Formats: sequence, structure tokens, C-alpha cells
Amino acid sequence: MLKQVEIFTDGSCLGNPGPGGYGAILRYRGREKTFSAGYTRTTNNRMELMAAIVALEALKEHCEVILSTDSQYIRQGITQWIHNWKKRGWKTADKKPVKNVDLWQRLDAALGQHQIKWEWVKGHAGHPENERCDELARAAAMNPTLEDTGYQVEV
Repeated sequence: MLKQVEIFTDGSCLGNPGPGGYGAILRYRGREKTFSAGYTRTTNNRMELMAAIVALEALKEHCEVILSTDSQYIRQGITQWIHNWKKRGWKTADKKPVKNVDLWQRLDAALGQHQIKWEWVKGHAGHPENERCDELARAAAMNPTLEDTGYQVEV
């Protein structure tokens, strides 16, 4: 029985925009939960962030987490952008709302409920868990059931 919650995530998309999906594995309490869904029209980046979102939102108490992903988007966001975006009221240099702000605020709210340890894996060197996520993400995109509301060609 693990002393840390372990989460693995991946996202996939067939176009820009296109039908995509995500896969997430959550090792919580003494179970392994698997989340995966496809969306009819979305992007690779929204799907990546959605992976993280659904897994953290499943947590009911404050946890000590370790999140493993090979997503560059999440990494860039977490390590270089989010900090400056919270101080700027979630706007770009040119005062427009940041890209995927719906998702980044949503994620931001889920991150602040826990202690997070980020583990950036390499595309070709993750655990069997990351590969299973890649696999779920890809399966989901081939059979989209949901609508990705937040998506705009736009802002």
C-alpha cells in the first residue's frame, strides 16, 4: 500500500483541431483507477491538461502526489508560465486571456489542494504506466463521445 498517490497522464489528438482523447491512471488508496474519454473536436494540448485535471479532481482529501507525464506543454506551463500568469491576472503581454485559460485555471484549482512532486518522463522512456496512458489516449480519440466546450479557434 503506497504512501504517495501516483498519477500518470497522456493526451492524444488527430488534428488541429481534431478528435482526441486522454488516458490517466490513478493509484489511490489501495486501488488503481483508469480514466479515459474521447472528445470530437479538441487539441493535443487540451487533451494533455484534461488528463491531469480528471485524475486530481478524483481526489477527495489533501494528498501527497507524484505526477508523471512526458507532456512538454504541462512542463512549460508549470515551470515557466503559470507563475507569471497568476500575477498578471491570466493575461498575455497584449492583455488578452491566455490560451486554454479554462483548463489552466481548472488545473490550478486542483493543484492547490495538494502537495505535488512532478516527474517529467522522456517520450521513449516512461513507465509501463505512461505507455498504457498513451494507448488509452489513442483509443479514445478513435471513438470520441464528448464535446470539448472550452475549445475556441479563437482566444
